[PDB]
Amino acid sequence: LIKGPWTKEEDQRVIKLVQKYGPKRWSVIAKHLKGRIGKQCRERWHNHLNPE
Ligand code: NA
Repeated sequence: LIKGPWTKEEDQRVIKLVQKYGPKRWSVIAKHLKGRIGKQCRERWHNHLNPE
């Protein structure tokens, strides 16, 4: 599956998964999110959820 814009639910899940696995292991994190691959989760984290 392929998803477009991120939902608030997805964002919250990414936050919880990063807490569990660390801001890495993106492939593992992505396995829990339907329609998302590792790089998408990585970019969402660095650009939107935890910006510098
Ligand atoms: Na996925």
